[PDB]
Amino acid sequence: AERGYSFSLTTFSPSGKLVQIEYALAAVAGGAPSVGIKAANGVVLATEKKQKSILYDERSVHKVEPITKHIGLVYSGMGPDYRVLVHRARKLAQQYYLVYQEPIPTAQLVQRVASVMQEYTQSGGVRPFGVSLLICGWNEGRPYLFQSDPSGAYFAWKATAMGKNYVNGKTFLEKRYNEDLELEDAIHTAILTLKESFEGQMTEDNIEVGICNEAGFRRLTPTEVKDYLAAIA
Amino acid sequence: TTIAGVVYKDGIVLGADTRATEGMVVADKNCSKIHFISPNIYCCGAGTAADTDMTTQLISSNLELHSLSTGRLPRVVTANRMLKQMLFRYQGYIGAALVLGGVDVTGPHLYSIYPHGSTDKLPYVTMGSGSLAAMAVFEDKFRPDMEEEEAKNLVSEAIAAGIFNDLGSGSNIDLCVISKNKLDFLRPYTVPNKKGTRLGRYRCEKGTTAVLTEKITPLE
Amino acid sequence: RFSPYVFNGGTILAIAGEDFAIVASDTRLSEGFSIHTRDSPKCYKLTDKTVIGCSGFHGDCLTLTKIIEARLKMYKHSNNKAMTTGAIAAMLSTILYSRRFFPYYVYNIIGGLDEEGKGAVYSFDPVGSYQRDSFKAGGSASAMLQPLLDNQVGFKNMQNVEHVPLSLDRAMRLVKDVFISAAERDVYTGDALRICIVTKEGIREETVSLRKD
Amino acid sequence: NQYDNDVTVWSPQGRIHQIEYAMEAVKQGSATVGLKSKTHAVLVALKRAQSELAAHQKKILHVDNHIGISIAGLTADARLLCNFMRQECLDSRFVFDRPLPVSRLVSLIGSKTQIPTQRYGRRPYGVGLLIAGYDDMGPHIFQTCPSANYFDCRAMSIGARSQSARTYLERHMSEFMECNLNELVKHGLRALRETLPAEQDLTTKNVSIGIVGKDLEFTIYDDDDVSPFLEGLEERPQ
Amino acid sequence: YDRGVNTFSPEGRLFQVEYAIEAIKLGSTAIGIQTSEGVCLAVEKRITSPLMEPSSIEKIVEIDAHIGCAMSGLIADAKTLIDKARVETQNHWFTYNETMTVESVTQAVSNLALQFGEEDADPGAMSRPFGVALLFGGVDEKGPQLFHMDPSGTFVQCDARAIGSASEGAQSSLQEVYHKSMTLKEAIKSSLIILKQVMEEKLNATNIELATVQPGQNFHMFTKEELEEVIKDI
Amino acid sequence: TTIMAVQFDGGVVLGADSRTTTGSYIANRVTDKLTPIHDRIFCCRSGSAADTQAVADAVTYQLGFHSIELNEPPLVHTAASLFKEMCYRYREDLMAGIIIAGWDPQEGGQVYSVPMGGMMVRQSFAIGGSGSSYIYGYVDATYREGMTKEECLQFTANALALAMERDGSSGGVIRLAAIAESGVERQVLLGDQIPKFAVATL
Amino acid sequence: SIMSYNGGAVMAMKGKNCVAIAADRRFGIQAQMVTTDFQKIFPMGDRLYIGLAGLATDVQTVAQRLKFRLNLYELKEGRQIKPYTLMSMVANLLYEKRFGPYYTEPVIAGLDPKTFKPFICSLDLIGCPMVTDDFVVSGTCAEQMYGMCESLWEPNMDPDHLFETISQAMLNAVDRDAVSGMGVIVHIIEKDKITTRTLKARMD
Amino acid sequence: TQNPMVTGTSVLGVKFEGGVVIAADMLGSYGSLARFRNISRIMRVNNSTMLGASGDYADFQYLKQVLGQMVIDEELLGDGHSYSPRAIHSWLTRAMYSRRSKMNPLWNTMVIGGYADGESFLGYVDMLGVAYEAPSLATGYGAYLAQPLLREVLEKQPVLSQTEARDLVERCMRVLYYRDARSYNRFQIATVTEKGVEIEGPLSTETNWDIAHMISG
Amino acid sequence: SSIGTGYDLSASTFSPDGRVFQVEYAMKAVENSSTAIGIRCKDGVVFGVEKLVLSKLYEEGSNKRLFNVDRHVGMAVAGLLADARSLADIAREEASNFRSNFGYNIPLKHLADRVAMYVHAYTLYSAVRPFGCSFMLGSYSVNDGAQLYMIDPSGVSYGYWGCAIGKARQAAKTEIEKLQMKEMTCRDIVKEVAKIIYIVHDEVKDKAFELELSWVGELTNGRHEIVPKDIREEAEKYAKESLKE
Repeated sequence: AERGYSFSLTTFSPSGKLVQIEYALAAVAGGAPSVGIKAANGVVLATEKKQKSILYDERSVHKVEPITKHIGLVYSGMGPDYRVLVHRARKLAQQYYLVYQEPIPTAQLVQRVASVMQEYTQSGGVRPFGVSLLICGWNEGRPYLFQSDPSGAYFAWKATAMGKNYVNGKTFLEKRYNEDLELEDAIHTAILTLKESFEGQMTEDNIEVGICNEAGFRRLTPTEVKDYLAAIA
Repeated sequence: TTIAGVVYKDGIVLGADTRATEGMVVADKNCSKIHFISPNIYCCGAGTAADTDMTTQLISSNLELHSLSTGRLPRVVTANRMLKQMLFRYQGYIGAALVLGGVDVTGPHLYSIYPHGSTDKLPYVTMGSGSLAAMAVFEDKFRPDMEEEEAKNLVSEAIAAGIFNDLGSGSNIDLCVISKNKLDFLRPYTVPNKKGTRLGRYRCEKGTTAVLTEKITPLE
Repeated sequence: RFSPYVFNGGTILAIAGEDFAIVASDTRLSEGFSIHTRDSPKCYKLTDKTVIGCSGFHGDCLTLTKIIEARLKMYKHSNNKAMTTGAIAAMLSTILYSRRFFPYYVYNIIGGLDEEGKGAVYSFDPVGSYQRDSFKAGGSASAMLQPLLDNQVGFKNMQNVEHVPLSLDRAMRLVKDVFISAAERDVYTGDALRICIVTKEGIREETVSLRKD
Repeated sequence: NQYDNDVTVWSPQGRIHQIEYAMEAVKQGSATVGLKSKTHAVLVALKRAQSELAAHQKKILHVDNHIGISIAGLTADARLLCNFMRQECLDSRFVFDRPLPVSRLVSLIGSKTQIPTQRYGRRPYGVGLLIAGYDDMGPHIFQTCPSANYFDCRAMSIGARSQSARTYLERHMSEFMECNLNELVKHGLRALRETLPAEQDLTTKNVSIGIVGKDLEFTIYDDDDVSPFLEGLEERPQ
Repeated sequence: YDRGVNTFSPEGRLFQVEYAIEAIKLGSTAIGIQTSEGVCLAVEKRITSPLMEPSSIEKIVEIDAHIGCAMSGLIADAKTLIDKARVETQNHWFTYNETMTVESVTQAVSNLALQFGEEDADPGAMSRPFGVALLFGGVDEKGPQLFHMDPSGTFVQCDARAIGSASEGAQSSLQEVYHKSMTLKEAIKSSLIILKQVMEEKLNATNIELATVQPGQNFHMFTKEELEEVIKDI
Repeated sequence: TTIMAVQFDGGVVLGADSRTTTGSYIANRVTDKLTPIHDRIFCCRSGSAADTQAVADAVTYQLGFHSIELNEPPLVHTAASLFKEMCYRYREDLMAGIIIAGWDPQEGGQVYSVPMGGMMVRQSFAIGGSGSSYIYGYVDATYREGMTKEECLQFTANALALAMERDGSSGGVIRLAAIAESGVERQVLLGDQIPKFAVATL
Repeated sequence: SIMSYNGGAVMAMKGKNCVAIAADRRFGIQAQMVTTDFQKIFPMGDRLYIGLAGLATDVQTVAQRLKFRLNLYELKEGRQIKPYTLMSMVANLLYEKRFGPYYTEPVIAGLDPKTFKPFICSLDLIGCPMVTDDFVVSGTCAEQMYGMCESLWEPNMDPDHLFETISQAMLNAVDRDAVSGMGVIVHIIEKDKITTRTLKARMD
Repeated sequence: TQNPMVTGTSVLGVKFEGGVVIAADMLGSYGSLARFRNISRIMRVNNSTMLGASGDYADFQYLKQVLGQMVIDEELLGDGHSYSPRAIHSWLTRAMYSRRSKMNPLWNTMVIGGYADGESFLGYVDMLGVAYEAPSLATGYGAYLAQPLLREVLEKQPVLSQTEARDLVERCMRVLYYRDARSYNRFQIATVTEKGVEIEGPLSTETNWDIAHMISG
Repeated sequence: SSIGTGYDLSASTFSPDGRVFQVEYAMKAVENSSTAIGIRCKDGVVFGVEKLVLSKLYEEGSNKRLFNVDRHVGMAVAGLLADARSLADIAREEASNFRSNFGYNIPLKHLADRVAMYVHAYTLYSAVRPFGCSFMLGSYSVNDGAQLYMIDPSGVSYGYWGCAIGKARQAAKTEIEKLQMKEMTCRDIVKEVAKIIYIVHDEVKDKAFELELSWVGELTNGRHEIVPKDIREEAEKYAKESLKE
């Protein structure tokens, strides 16, 4: 038999800190790095999908997941938590669609998912998610790129990085990237900022990329990623 | 309402009329009765309109979730199961009569689904007030393994039979063709029905309506 | 459809004297036009000072009887004493009213002694309305028994007749007479008659034969 | 000291300290004894008074016409269990119209009392019971512990200084099965007596007796209704 | 170090119950005397200021016309039990049309004994024992009765009993002066005497309360004048 | 509807018509009323189509989980008991007449009837549905202990043909299925394959 | 019938780059008129109105709960609501009471707040949506309104002609219905302005 | 059960010296259709009691299941205690009344027979919870046809032998086969003695049809 | 093999070396219990229990550690007794429900799996404590054979030819492995059971004791029964005499 712990596992320290949230953030800043770039006509998400053996079938689990037909996700931190959040986000999107018969705006999805994340920092018997999310979307002509952290807070980015070495990736982005970039150039600089960390030979199966233009979100084929990883195309 | 479905060599042809009646008065001359379920699965709806709408939308949503999780294209059996179990749970109080058709990895599949939750898997089905006429057309001119245009012709013929012989049906004909590698959402197929041209001009000229009160509100 | 009630017949009588209480009933259990049994009395000894008669739907009679027993035991456990007759009457009232919207089809008459040793009769309706009486008949032949008892015990409509209190002997022969007349006119009343006498000595039971048709 | 405060916590040596501490609550109560013949079952209990101006604690409770109990420990838990037993007996008479078999009532007590010795924030019943009964298998004396364990006894005693009574009873077991009622109650009273210093002894003020048998419903005797039993005992001198 | 409210001491007792017993030892002392002529209950009010209206201090209340109750310890906790007792008597009257025996009422209130706990309970259940001792004084078929109850739930009949801070002394004093044939006057007199002995303030008409229950008379709380007539005979 | 099941030595034989009507209209003239519950356990349905389909699915689910959890071929009596439980518990809300039949290594070929009430009884042969009424006599005068498999096949075929001829709620095609340790042998009798009987003339 | 208990009529009509919505003004209980200024058309944002006919209570209630959800929408999102979206919202709201429905048959008329493309629709009492390119009607005089609208409506009409058309349709349809009328009100809305008029009508 | 489906008709019972006999045909009728002509409507409930049921057969199977489980549960203990016939009768009464009071009755009329402690037991339980004891019992049309015969005998010779009782039962079943259109010429007889419960297999009733040739005169 | 730094206060807590110490402590409570053995042969299963008597005041057959779970299923326990009884009630209910739902007597392996899942359910949460008992289930059928299973506080369930639990587990097992039970009959087995019990008993530390014996096999038509006083005393005599060598 079982019931549930009804008290908060996340509490204020005398300094005024929510320690478990910051430890969760520590868990995020220890995971494989991910980059997101908003580029006028589209959005790019990319991440290090580096396995630990040749035995791993990289064609089975993905880090770049679709939420709907126009919204995509990547993460930094713990996998299983991310998976939970993905299911939940998809469900939320579909509820929205059932009520409004209109594809969910990216910002609204971000807000709802963020609310779910906030619940796990105050509700009883649970720890916060050890995951930061990057959410890309196409709605109302414009492109959109958000990030949501374990506290349940979210921010809109033109470009950003999370995970290991996210600070240097962030600076690299601040210098070697700006607006008026086509999605192609954005993919280029995205693989470029991921390469600022990817210890080893960065192959077409070592990273995963997803795009979001006004034709829908999709994961890039390994072939397309190879062509991009030819330092060209 | 007259809806029909047939199984041909390369897939499935769905057909529907476009009249929506409230009582014995036509409300809609161009009602869409062919609903999206999944990219490979479509559903014609007769019975209580709101119920077919919500049922079909709900199942579409759940199936999108399902395929999103599985990463594969939905199966028709899945749609059939979801629909029939939901409908059985409500004991006929949800007035959804459906023609469900699609193409799978296992091929083309056509089910008819009744509001109580019973289903039938058949090469050709009809539902609605005009279903007996359409069924007559099928039972007279159906052969297995037809070609696309032949099947389209047969279905449009059945829907027409319904249109001209049932007071519940009328207006245009919608077809939806689903094959192993094509989706022809023809809407509408062919309108065998037209309002006669206006003989008169009953146009009222400005000032002919007396006004007691006016109030103009500027916007932005 | 389905009816949860059936009339099982039965007549019931109770008389209160200065130092005694009589609770009598026939022994016929019937349904429709048939006899279920000829040996089914409607009297139930509750305490050593209290007897209850239950007539009507037999299922409810049984159920109600067992409920009363259980609750007597409970009052004893809870208060280290037995229930007085009045207490049983009141408790019965509440038990009957708890089913106000799905009643026990039972006419109850309690007969016994109060705490002064005097005879006490309580009559009930199926939902627990109850009063105290000198004498009361309930059941199928109630309308046959009541007016005679109003005459021979209440001296109603009798001019220049002494108002002598009812003796046990006379009461007994009265009960026997009214049940004998009722067995003649009521098709539900017959087979046998059980009488329960309640005095300080305890509870006597007498059985008289009635006609079997 | 970290395996002390919760019933859901095993000790590293295979024990549960809350259960044992609960068992200790039985010993804090005044002693009681129970024995059976082949026809009768008798509880004898040493009542107990706070001050002289206070009456002596009830020790024997009536459950059903054929079943009575003697309590030792927390009185609230005792009344709780008593109500449970009464209700079960009533249920049995209601449904089957036959008295509830003693061993089954006891089994039910075991089941009920085991439950809170496994759930967090719950505590064991802090009371020991001696149960006297009579059914189709004759007289019965049962013993129930806070550990939710139970025993079918030929005779028993529980409470403070009850080891003495236990010894005496253990001596005269072979006599009991053929004793008459007076002799049985006598033996019970002697067993209860050995649980006292030489200064104090039995009285019509601090003794309760409970009897049930083949010709007798469960009955409780105290005050002056105990006198016929006591006035027939050997003034055991130091 | 925090443990459950239902934890046993190695001695075999509940910590909370024992601590509640301790909590009683701070309460105003109260005296009850049982007598074939009636039962008397007396208690000190313990006024802590001349600004406090003493008539708003009731440590003796009527449970019913034939049962009174004197309380010691945490009065706030006592109010609940008093109300529950009254409701109980009224329900018994409603159901059976006869008054409750004092022992039955006492038992009823005692049923709320160890009805506290954390897990496996209603969201409106008690978290801790009642920190209060009670003295029920009544008249029924068994005559004048007096019962005592403590947070353990154990209730017992008593001929003369004292509860409160000066419990031991007052009880000894009671023992020295009680016999099962006193008059009600001797009982009241004795009570007021011992009370004056144990009270820290000077005994007067607006400093204690006194109530009697006699076989011929319903529960009566003594007025100021009625108190004066008794205190006169010190 | 006319359903039928006959038990023989090595197993059972199932038969059903194929007509499903809504009023006097035939919504399906080619219905499959023999429904696999397990590898060697079938059910014949009759009554509300929705009800029987739902119940059959539920039983198939339960029995599947059960058989996996026991790691044994499930008993026919077990499937029958599951049907019995559902059909009895919801007797006021279901309109179903079921015949559970199949083979089982422990008790061999068996046929159970679960009629509208929710009772369960094993029978040598069982008939059900609207049409059954018309073939009680025939089936009583034609049955014989110790029929072969093919004999039972011809038997059910004939009975069903007669019922379909007389009952308006029955007709279409005949569906047969033999079940034994060997496996499941399904066949379909249509048109002229369906047994005919000399019709009265002058 | 329940819908005929209070009566009333609501109509919407498409124009060029404009749209119109009209309603009678009568609030009555069966045969008896109580008031002649009953509001049946409610603003759900700039250039987006909803018309509710049927049981007066549910008219008011549906309007109010709709404003509730709509305000929440316009707060969570930083935008006025699109017409299709409002239609789906109302549909959802009505279907929530599928087995105990509000007795109203709403009519929506508005311009796309981003573009200017006119939109009209009507719904069941249980929220089955229906969009047309010409007109929609709801009320106790539905057949009448259909009769008028089928004969008067032209495709690409300018504001003045849309006005005259919807006004004549409403007036002549309502004047053949006993429980509709006591005045007519018309909102004709275009990109730049909104014109609100009350028509000269019979009061019987 | 609101609408009974497959049903069984009359059940007979009579006490005799040191035992009880119960009779019931093996027919389950679907309305007027003699649908299931080989079902038992008599259950052995432990060694000292037995039960016969009229009414809905499905509900009888349910009661048979529940009772069976109760008996097994009890015999698991082996505490030298067993349900007396009167106890089973009491329980059944409580059950039927409970279902009746939930407006969801068990459509049965039952006869419980037993032998324990040197005494014969015969109890009747209704679907409404009407219960009683009698030296003879007959459900349904037996209450109109068999019971007058049984009572006629038992009020001229209260104590019957097993043979007299069996003969009486056969005659009554014969009368029922003559006058009850929902009976069957194939029945069971169950007997309780101190030796236990015996259920004798399919018995037929001999019939006479000479009155077929008394048309004209 | 002994870490107690808060890592052993709850069943919802792993030790840093990947252990759940509460379950181990419950197991230890089983180890401190009197020994009970069960052995399966070719025509059934036999149970034997060393029931330590704590007082001569207790009646013969008090605190039985042999249970009737179903009419075809017997149960032998070792450890905290009340827990054992509760688990017996659970087993009984599981068997009953199985019969009600499926119509036939529950297969032993299935009953085992079910009760064992129930036991395992108590090793996951802080809200409840693991069962301080291990138990054996015995059964016989012609369609399944003779079967004997054992379940420990962790929820583990295995099938055995011979098994033992309590104080003298390993010693008892060593005594058991000398038997060729796959060829012997329950009759021959009873004596050997009683024998092994009398061997394994420690008369020095533990005082007097009482021997419990249980049949379940072809000799009993599948019904789990108590060993008759006759066969019991025979086996006891055989044991006492075999003890002098």
